[PDB]
Amino acid sequence: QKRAIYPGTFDPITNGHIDIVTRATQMFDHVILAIAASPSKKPMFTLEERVALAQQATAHLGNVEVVGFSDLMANFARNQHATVLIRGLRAVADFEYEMQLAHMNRHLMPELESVFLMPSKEWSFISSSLVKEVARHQGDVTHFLPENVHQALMAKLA
Amino acid sequence: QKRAIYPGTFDPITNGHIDIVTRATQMFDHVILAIAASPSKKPMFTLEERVALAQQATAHLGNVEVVGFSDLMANFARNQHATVLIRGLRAVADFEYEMQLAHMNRHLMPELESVFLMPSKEWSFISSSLVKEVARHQGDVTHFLPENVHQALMAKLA
Amino acid sequence: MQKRAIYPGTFDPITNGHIDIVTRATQMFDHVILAIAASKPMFTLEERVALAQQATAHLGNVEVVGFSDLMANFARNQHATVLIRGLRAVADFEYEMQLAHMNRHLMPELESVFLMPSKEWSFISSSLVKEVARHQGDVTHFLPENVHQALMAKLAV
Amino acid sequence: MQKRAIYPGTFDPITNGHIDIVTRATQMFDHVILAIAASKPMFTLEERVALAQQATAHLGNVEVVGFSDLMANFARNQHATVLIRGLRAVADFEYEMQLAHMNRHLMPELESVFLMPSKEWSFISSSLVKEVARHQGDVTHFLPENVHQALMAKLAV
Amino acid sequence: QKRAIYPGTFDPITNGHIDIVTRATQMFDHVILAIAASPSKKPMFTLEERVALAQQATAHLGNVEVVGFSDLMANFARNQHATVLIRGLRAVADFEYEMQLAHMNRHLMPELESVFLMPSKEWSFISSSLVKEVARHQGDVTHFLPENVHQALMAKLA
Amino acid sequence: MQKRAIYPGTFDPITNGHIDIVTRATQMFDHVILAIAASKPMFTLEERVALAQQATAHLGNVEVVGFSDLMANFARNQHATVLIRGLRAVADFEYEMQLAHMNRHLMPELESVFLMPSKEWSFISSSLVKEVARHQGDVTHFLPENVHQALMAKLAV
Ligand SMILES: COc1ccc2[nH]c(C)cc2c1
Ligand SMILES: COc1ccc2[nH]c(C)cc2c1
Ligand SMILES: COc1ccc2[nH]c(C)cc2c1
Ligand SMILES: COc1ccc2[nH]c(C)cc2c1
Ligand SMILES: COc1ccc2[nH]c(C)cc2c1
Ligand SMILES: COc1ccc2[nH]c(C)cc2c1
Repeated sequence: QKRAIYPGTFDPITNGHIDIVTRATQMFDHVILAIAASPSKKPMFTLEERVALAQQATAHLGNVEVVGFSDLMANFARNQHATVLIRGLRAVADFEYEMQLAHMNRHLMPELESVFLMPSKEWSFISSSLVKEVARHQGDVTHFLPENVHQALMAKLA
Repeated sequence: QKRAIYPGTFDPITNGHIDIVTRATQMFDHVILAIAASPSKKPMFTLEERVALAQQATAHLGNVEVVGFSDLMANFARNQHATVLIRGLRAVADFEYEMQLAHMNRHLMPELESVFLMPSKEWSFISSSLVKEVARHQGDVTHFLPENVHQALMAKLA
Repeated sequence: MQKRAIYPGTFDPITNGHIDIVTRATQMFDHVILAIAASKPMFTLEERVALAQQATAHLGNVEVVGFSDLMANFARNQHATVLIRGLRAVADFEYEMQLAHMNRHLMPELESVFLMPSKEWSFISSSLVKEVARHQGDVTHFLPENVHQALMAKLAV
Repeated sequence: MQKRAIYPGTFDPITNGHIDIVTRATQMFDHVILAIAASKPMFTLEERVALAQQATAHLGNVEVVGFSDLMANFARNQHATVLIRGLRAVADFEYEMQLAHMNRHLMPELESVFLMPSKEWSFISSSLVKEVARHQGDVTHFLPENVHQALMAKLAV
Repeated sequence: QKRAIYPGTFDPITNGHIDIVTRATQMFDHVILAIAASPSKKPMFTLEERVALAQQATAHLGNVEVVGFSDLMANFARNQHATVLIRGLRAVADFEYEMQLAHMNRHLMPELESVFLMPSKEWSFISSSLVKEVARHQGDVTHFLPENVHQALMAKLA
Repeated sequence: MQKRAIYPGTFDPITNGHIDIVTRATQMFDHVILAIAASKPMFTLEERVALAQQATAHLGNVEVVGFSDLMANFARNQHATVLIRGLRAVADFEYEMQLAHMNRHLMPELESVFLMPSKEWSFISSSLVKEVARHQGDVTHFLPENVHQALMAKLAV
């Protein structure tokens, strides 16, 4: 049983995130989608909201477990008995900061291997931040979000 | 009549912005310099201030129209009957975020073509943020701003 | 208000990415010159011109021409005031900025405009397509039908 | 749950950076094929395979094989569903993203996975090592002992 | 007597900073480690705290002088009679912003030459921000900080 | 307190960007060696040295020398403790970081220092200048007078 963790702020989870976690489940026996509380980022949705949205959005994937956490990433991964940490790679600025995080996590937990997946071309130019920005100005983001997430984002901004 | 829109926060408009809008007017019949309210960015100048500064700074360009807006970019462009969106390209981090915005705008308004211009070497290393930072510490920024803007920035910080 | 734009490249061979860019250019400017450089291409200049002409024949305001001068020199003699460049990724951007500053030095009245291809074509180039096809990979999706036929014939011999 | 992964490259010659990557891969996947491309290398394909075999003999689930097809074609015929790529810096990232989208077009069932080397090996490549050694620089730290011996012999003649 | 200035926010000073300033002292007769007040960055440590930490962390380097400042960088460098400004280069996003700052400083003080040093591989993936983030979640950062700084960071977060 | 710095490159030919960098170096360090690598240049090593000498003769503390060893080996034998590199754009930065870590491995006592050229020269290189000039573009602004004369003569034949 190979266990992988897919951590992030997921504020909110997008179709880009869904693509990454789906490809993770095709590679590893069990995938933990781990939502960081991230108070420093002032998330639009609470951790409880983000967990519920991701749970509904991944219910069709049998080997996904959605969990919220505030611990240090490396500690949470060890405590989940994960040996693989999944991250999606979008742009150069993401890549460089991801290298930093990966080298720090390797110092904290050497047996946790960071692996990067590339999203579909369809999602390679979207982010949670960009979708929220469009929605803040009432633009149509139905294409970029799971149905349940779109409703919740519309409701939140209403 | 080809109509182009040059959107941005313009907080405040710099000589780099003046260079871009000038080259836009040499290419398209009518250029709308569109100032986004951008409350999330906490602009130093109000939208009304930024519009007045840009109006004075572009008065010598006959086919520039300065307008403020809070709508979604794509909607404002459609409502202005613009089919070209101008953006200046400065650095790598700008380029990647501009690609995101352009692909999102293309989803929202497919007939709005995003085109990028390269500023003069003189302005390729300045930004509104950098000029404000120098001025906050009382450094001489006369070279980087239109006369009216420099006065207003000096007055604002006084 | 009648702008002449030039879209230069080697187009060895022209891809759907090039077709995307030139199509966007024709919706923006009155006349677009698709300019094919004479200089070790897989296809000859005459082949590259003929392929590009057939692939753009449906665009009424495209003119396909070959050139061997410095691009700026040809643009000047063609009375172009707009230079079309497609931007795919960071790597192009950095090299295109260099070329844009050189071209502005050589011909100040030629404005470089950077267009963005569809996500569908943002990761391809003529060189990658040729390499994949040379090594028995499927590139049908990335090329006009006429180019695909010509590429298969070229690789068969 | 028994994943077959392929780690392709020219490995001319295999470095400690490659050893780092393939070692990480073997801790993640059941079987890893270290696939050496036939195509102007300093070492012949037979030399490169023998060097890589000796340098990975301690890894029980590594299989070193040569191939001359398109990488995706070989991966398909090997029933690999995971493609291992090492990421050193921004420059690789940009080119690897291109290749990853092409490989997904060619073989959708092959997932590209990017691994990160130790800081120790993040700035080296086979080409840089060869260039330094060719010009009388010390590269002992960057190579397996067997490769170091073979490189010295090659440069002596 | 060649005088160099190594400016930054140093919130807090890391082993990466120590590496850079050490290599600066091997190249120039006198190095001023200059700590910017940086109120816009909301530093975790006060300027007085950051100065004291850096002073203790560099006490073994005889030709380092630690000073705090709120002036414009170029003015402070001129007033220190420095003709070399040291900056460490970590990642692409740093590099581009450093080019901006260097070209602005060259406009403000042409005789102040900006020079960039590359940190050891050991520190090329750490930053003050990343260390603080790990420590906020109680992760072990002993490896990345001078002893006195680690204690102060532990105490601050306690 | 008497630092010896080396500024290595191919300088084929030396440009105003190189002159900018070496001038900045001489204002920082006591002695600067402009080191020209022997290795398919447009100008011979003897031409490149003579061109660089004339273009820097006004700088009293510059020494122009040719070398064929590994750059680090030559720097060691010259008792240089400072390595001068010019940084133009992101692309250089990424490759220079690689080289800097290799050079630190080869000669730990050689510190790499990166200088920034004027905005005027931030987009040029010897290769771009040669390519533009080869294709009948004006490069007078980017070169010392003596180099411009020599480049015209070289391209005439
Ligand atoms: C739970 O939230 C976080 C947020 C940022 C984080 N960075 C690292 C290294 C661990 C971590 C955990
Ligand atoms: C008027 O202000 C804005 C600010 C950011 C924006 N992003 C997009 C896609 C549209 C928009 C409008
Ligand atoms: C960016 O400007 C240029 C300069 C020279 C060029 N040659 C070709 C074939 C395309 C091109 C574009
Ligand atoms: C990223 O995918 C590829 C494609 C072709 C390839 N050839 C070799 C030798 C390695 C490789 C990797
Ligand atoms: C003392 O603090 C600062 C902070 C940012 C700064 N930028 C520039 C150009 C000078 C300066 C000084
Ligand atoms: C960055 O370090 C190096 C290494 C080898 C080098 N060769 C030449 C001609 C310049 C140079 C610089």
